[PDB]
Amino acid sequence: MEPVDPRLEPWKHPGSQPKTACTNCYCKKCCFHCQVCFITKALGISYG
Amino acid sequence: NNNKRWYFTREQLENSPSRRFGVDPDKELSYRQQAANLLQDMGQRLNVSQLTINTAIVYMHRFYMIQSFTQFPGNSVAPAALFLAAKVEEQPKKLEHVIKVAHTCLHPQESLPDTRSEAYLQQVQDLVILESIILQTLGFELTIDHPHTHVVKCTQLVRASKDLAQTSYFMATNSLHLTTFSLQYTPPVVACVCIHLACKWSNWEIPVSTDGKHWWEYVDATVTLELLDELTHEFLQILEKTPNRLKRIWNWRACE
Amino acid sequence: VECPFCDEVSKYEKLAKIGQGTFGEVFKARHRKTGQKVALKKVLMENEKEGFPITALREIKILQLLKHENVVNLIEICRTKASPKGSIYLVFDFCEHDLAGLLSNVLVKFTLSEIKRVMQMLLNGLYYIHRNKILHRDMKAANVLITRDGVLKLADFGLARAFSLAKNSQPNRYTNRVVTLWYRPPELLLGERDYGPPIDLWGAGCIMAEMWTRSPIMQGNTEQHQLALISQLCGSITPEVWPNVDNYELYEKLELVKGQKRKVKDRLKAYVRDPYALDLIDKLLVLDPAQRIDSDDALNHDFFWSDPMPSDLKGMLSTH
Amino acid sequence: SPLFAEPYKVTSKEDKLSSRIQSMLGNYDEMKDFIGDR
Ligand SMILES: [Y+3]
Ligand SMILES: [Y+3]
Ligand SMILES: [Y+3]
Ligand SMILES: [Y+3]
Ligand SMILES: [Y+3]
Ligand SMILES: [Y+3]
Ligand SMILES: [Y+3]
Ligand SMILES: [Y+3]
Ligand SMILES: [Zn+2]
Ligand SMILES: [Zn+2]
Repeated sequence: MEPVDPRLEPWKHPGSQPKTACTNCYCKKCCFHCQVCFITKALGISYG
Repeated sequence: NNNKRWYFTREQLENSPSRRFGVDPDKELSYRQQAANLLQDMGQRLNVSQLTINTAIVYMHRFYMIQSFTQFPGNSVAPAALFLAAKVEEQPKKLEHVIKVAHTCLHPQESLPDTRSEAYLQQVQDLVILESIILQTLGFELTIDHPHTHVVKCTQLVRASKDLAQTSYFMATNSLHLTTFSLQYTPPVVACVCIHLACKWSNWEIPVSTDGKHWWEYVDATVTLELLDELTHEFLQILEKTPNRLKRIWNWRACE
Repeated sequence: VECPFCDEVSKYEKLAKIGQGTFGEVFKARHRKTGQKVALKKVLMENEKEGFPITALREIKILQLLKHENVVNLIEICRTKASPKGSIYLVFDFCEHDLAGLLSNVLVKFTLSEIKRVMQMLLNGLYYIHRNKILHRDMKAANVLITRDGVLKLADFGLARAFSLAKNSQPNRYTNRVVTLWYRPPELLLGERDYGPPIDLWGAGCIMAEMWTRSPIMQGNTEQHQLALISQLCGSITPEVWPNVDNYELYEKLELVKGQKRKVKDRLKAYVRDPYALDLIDKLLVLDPAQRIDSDDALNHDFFWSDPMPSDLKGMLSTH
Repeated sequence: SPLFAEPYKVTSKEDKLSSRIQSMLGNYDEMKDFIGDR
């Protein structure tokens, strides 16, 4: 969801943890919060 | 075939190990998506690179080409795969920390068994083991190439907008989650499909090159338009099969 | 449990044990069907802690990437059916000798021309591995292989890793304790954690001098001992020759080793003889890694363009 | 001169592929800014 410079060596990569906690809201906005939110909230897929 | 080892046609996928033990084609697709889901979730919690996640997602997709979902549950393999991917992508997390994060995601209410309990020390073993099994099943082929790489590179070469380039990378990640493209097409091609897809959502048209070649001809040689529309179609088919929620909360409100 | 891509080691017949390591460490073998001689290295797992040693995963990941003439070649990775434990084996193309043994044997002889090729092959291997952003980190005679046909190979990437071409941003924090004591560069002995290619090149120099001395030129017993020897040979480590070397937390520990004059060429004079040879060993054994010559420029040093030019290694390998 | 002109909006359409991807995720210009941190 957040592009990264391919040129960057692996260990130089940035964490995948979004910058803001994930809410309990299910709106257009929160549905695109991060990958996890998009997958679970927008599409409705879950591992539990 | 060593370069073709982990690539399968539609028919070949038509028959997987899982299928062998009576698992419906769709049933398997979900186990896959779900595994991606848990992998991404555990990944963000351990805060590893999205590179690590992508890698584990593939280790997982290839893994279930040999082993069955029946004998190895996604919720068991996922934590092992990620734990491995983390070492491969040079952002290693301690075994404990992964175990904890997994427990948290799979057992929200319960509490982390004492780091001395047999219940705990047991899974430390199970994980280490599933690890070596994962290694042996992938035939130690650890280096993975993802579409993301080619997506970024291309969006830059076509002066793609900021968010268009972002949407593009966003699809590349969805292709690893929602589809099996990583078992059917090479990254470069996937990347083209991801971009083609975004431009379709954003009405962005990439003009032909000042040398006459189409944009994708700068990503991979084998790609054609026909291919793009066909694969974009399948990706939509997959998207339309998820119990897609948005369609209902799609407009009403925002928040704070 | 299918394992279509991890053949069982059985396919190989253990012909003998290579060197005196552990019970089932390194083994010479023959493919029961092609008779192919291969070297079997077991992934030792006493580091039974965090699962499959990351350090191993690296070796393998790296070995499968580096495909160059002067780099040992990894054939496949075999296993041994497990039960109460499981083991993993790396199958390498078997290599006849190691530079350590050849130089050990008071019998083997090298012509300046022959040394020149050993060296040119070593540096060519390094240049390749380094151009693929890979640090060997375990340079030493014992890991420099030579085939029956006289081809050099860099071996044991068990301590190897990737490195970043980051002239750009943030400094890198790589593992400090690496490289056997006797072949360890000063930068590391001072605690450096932002090193790069130059560490392998310092080994390349310790090795090159060995071709003439027939034994490790600096054999410390402790890290401080090592530093002392290095000082006695390359000269005292001071900010004069090493811009900003003061900042090393560990430097403030060299206080008593401060008067040595660079005796490099002098101490190796009696052994090397050839001028250009004394020169490249001098440029490789440079204290400040930033001033230390690299693989590329070493490959263009006069020592590689002056009579006697490089000749194969048949002579040295003279039937045995 | 650059190798590629800049991407241009082609919103005059009868494109099933686009309609489809739209009905799934919503209008791009609306959602677009929520995607990700930046
Ligand atoms: Y279809
Ligand atoms: Y070693
Ligand atoms: Y002082
Ligand atoms: Y140079
Ligand atoms: Y513009
Ligand atoms: Y925007
Ligand atoms: Y944005
Ligand atoms: Y924005
Ligand atoms: Zn909301
Ligand atoms: Zn979220």
